[PDB]
Amino acid sequence: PQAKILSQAPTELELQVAQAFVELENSSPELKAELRPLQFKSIREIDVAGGKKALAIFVPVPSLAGFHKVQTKLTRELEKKFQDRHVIFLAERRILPKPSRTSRQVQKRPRSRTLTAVHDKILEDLVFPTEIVGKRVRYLVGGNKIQKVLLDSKDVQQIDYKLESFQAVYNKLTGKQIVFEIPS
Amino acid sequence: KGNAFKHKRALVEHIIQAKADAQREKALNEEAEARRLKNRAARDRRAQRVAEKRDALLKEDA
Amino acid sequence: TRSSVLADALNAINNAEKTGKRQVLIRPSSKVIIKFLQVMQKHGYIGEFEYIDDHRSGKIVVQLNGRLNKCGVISPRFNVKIGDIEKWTANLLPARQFGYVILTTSAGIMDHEEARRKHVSGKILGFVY
Amino acid sequence: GRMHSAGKGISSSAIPYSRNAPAWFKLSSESVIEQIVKYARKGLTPSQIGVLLRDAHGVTQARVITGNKIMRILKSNGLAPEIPEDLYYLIKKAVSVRKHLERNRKDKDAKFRLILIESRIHRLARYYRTVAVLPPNWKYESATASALVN
Amino acid sequence: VLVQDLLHPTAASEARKHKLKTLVQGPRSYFLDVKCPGCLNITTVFSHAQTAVTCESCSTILCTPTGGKAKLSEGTSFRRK
RNA sequence: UUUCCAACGGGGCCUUUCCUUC
Ligand SMILES: [Mg+2]
Ligand SMILES: [Mg+2]
Ligand SMILES: [Mg+2]
Ligand SMILES: [Mg+2]
Ligand SMILES: [Mg+2]
Ligand SMILES: [Mg+2]
Ligand SMILES: [Mg+2]
Ligand SMILES: [Zn+2]
Repeated sequence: PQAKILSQAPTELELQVAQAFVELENSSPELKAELRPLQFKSIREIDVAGGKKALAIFVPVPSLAGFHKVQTKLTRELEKKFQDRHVIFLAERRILPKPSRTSRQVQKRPRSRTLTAVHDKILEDLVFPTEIVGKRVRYLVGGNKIQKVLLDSKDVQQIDYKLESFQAVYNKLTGKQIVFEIPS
Repeated sequence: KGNAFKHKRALVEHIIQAKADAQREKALNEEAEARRLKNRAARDRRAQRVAEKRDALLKEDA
Repeated sequence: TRSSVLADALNAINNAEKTGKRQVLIRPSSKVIIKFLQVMQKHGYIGEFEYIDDHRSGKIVVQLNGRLNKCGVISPRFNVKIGDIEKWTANLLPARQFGYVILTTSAGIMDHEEARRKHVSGKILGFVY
Repeated sequence: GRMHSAGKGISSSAIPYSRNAPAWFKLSSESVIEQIVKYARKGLTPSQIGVLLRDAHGVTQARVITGNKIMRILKSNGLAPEIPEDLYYLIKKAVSVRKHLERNRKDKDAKFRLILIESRIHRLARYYRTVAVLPPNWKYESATASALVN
Repeated sequence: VLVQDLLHPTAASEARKHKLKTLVQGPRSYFLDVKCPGCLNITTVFSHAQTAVTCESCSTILCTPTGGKAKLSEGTSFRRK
């Protein structure tokens, strides 16, 4: 059960965390067997406000159905068992290109495979069970763009500290800045 | 009883060609209903092996 | 029914500044509304505008200052052959010295000076001054 | 607004910004798709389904809970009626309109009203014809439509 | 008037406007869970009825329809969510 | 004339990226 859940040969952190799951695995019936069916493709490491680098886990995305059933209990043991670390769960999506003129016909394209829909599921994954209740985009008089992503209410505690990591996490993926806010 | 049948020979040739377009209508509605029904197997079979390998790469790693 | 939304914006713009307002709520916006307002805010005729997301087609709040006499929209998008840019500036713009006719070219939404340097032509969109 | 009279009146449903959730809603994709198919076997229209299910059960909307609109469900499960249900109530009305002109020919307003309704039917069909929900050559007519709806 | 914050409008004034005329529109109807102490479990109902709702088993009533929100019938309770 | 300097265009690269194909 060591490198099985890895779904790929490399590397080190992918092993450590893959080891970490199996240390959370044998707790017997409800703390395993619902955590075993899940898997992950890869892990990337990038910096955070808390000085604690971020650990971003990719998911094949049939599988975000069960991971979402766990999540909060899991990312509590992952940020504990692997600490000085911020642990988030992203889902690997396809991003098909917008065909050019000179390009020759490919199979059509769904809209959930589109670069913009994808980055709008990224922001949906980085945040979790709170919600996204609204958005805005300021175009600064410099010509810069900054996305105001507004969050919800209850349970929001869980990402409270995680705010400035998502902005960084998303800026290593995209090239666009993020900020958040809450009601009044 | 209206016109459009100039004699026996035409009336027959009409009937000749009317049963021929009622077969091309039957054969195409049997064969493309064989295309639909028999691709419903390739959906239940390919949805089975992700439900059969769903308990198989679960149980066998125990 | 709504026909050119680009014009339903630049109109709620030209009805804010005259009435003296510092901001306006325009709707639905667009890809092209954004890229108009972008060539505009770039030469300063407005400040920052903020895309709000309704779940349908959008709104914008545009914070505008004082400096904008008219920002217009050319309703049939006429085919401009790069001799005719000169004649489009000579008509609807207050002087040679400033002011901008904004068209569409294969090279994207831009002002007629960034057209004259890039050396591309296309369909006219509007103007701002 | 309102092609066929002068009323400009804005009324509609206001969709919630929430594309997931209630999250106070439990149930499942299995639960409603079975409630859907069990009503659509009872004779109910894809409008009265989301109508009954919204007030009697919890369903805000059946497209947030299940990934497909109440029509696409009835189709894939083979409950999709021959003609759209909008187009059906139209033809159903023109029948009850024309039935009333035959019994009283002295009502001209009716004769007017019948024109509006029919004007709508023929244009709706013309769309459904364009994207092929109806067979190219499908047309309305007063004789076959009385039978068609019944 | 002549300058204001449109992006950040007061919830006092925003609460009075029409449901299409809020900043991003949202519906003003709700849902609730109703009890008839004779029956031990609750049905979810929609604030605006139309169809006159009945509970799981017995045939009784819950609400009756009108133009606006459902009129609930006599002794009942409603939690909202 | 190169070096400095900014300016204005041109082209090509990497990031999930047909620019058809051996
Ligand atoms: Mg358009
Ligand atoms: Mg306007
Ligand atoms: Mg828009
Ligand atoms: Mg002003
Ligand atoms: Mg109207
Ligand atoms: Mg009209
Ligand atoms: Mg109404
Ligand atoms: Zn009851």
